[PDB]
Amino acid sequence: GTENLYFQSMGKTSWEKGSLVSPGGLQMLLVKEGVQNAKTDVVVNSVPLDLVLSRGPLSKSLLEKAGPELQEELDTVGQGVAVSMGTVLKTSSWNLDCRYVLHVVAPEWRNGSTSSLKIMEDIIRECMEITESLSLKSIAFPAIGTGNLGFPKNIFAELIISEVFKFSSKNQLKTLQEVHFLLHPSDHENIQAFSDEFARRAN
Ligand SMILES: Nc1ncnc2c1ncn2[C@@H]1O[C@H](COP(=O)(O)OP(=O)(O)OC[C@H]2O[C@H](O)[C@H](O)[C@@H]2O)[C@@H](O)[C@H]1O
Repeated sequence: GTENLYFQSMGKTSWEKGSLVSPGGLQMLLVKEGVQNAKTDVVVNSVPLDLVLSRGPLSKSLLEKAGPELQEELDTVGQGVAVSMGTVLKTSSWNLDCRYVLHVVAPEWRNGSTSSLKIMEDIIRECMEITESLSLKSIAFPAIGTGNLGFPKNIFAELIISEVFKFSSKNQLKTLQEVHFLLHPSDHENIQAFSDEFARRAN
């Protein structure tokens, strides 16, 4: 579709549809759209420890589109469990076009803490594992961590893309076929970072 970005080839004289396929067959797509318009089976949201969905711009976009039930169901899920760093909570999608939202408590950059890298990578891995376990086909990651949590966008781009490759190399997948990277149309920094990394991988 028209929301599928291209990336410029490293030689600069060509442009390629924003699509990369791992050797194992897992497809990654560069998509320019609001997370609120995602149509994958799963969409990933980053949330604080207290699970309030109206504090960050990403989550707030999801809340407004989905309706107040998203906050209500999230709070329901969180009641029985001790919510901590890295926890993933699943809800239904309400007025969103996806089937499930995976709400993740993502870490602060903390000046490039190695702890934060590891935690973010493991969140990303886990969300894909969950998606496969639910027998679902596709998952959309927006650029979680790159706003209030302060992950540099170039570093986040290579982090998530490398994790998707790694996950694909280590797993035989029965249903998970697509990972979409959802970039907000005005987030020119993320669009560049993700495009640059696709160019590198393709070369
Ligand atoms: N509607 C959208 N669609 C797609 N991407 C978006 C959208 N809106 C913003 N972005 C991009 O979404 C990315 C992330 O922006 P943030 O919402 O700050 O999430 P964080 O993971 O950094 O952490 C902040 C939250 O977590 C902490 O617990 C705080 O309490 C907050 O609740 C940015 O690159 C935006 O450009």
